[PDB]
Amino acid sequence: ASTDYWQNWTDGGGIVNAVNGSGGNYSVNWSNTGNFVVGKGWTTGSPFRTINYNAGVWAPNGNGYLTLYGWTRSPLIEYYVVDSWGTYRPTGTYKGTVKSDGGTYDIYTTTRYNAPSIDGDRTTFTQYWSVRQSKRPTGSNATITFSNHVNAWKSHGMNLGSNWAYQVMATEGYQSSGSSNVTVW
Repeated sequence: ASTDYWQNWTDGGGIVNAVNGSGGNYSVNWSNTGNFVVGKGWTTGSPFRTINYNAGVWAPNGNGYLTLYGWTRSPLIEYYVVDSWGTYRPTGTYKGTVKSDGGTYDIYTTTRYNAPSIDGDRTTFTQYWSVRQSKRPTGSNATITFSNHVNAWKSHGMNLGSNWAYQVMATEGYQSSGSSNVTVW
């Protein structure tokens, strides 16, 4: 089922070379970056979507995340289902775990302050995380049964907004270099 959204954002730091590839495919070559988020997915997220991806290349050189990534408004939430990462495993306030798609994920919340949102405002907002406890193998088809995360998050008072923004399978990087090549459907 096809993606209709191209997420390609950089804070401008270093070099973030994103290729909007065929269909749900994209790749990113980055170097000496600030923060950036690139991915393919859907203009409107769903708590029911089953995201399929195949990360043919997951090669962060330093800090990057291979993560479902999206936003809601009402409330404003930036959320993650992190399947793999580079040198740094992201965490926050531990809530519990959720088992989904043969992985165990820790559930975290963080808050961002003085931080740009989807909507451009430098503001405050909460992040919801599922972060796999160990890195998911990459290079084969993988599913993120997002509903599992949604249900688990709900159980920990992490309610998503009623207004769904985009929902992408993303490469996010912080202060790093690397390569990714990911296909999403």
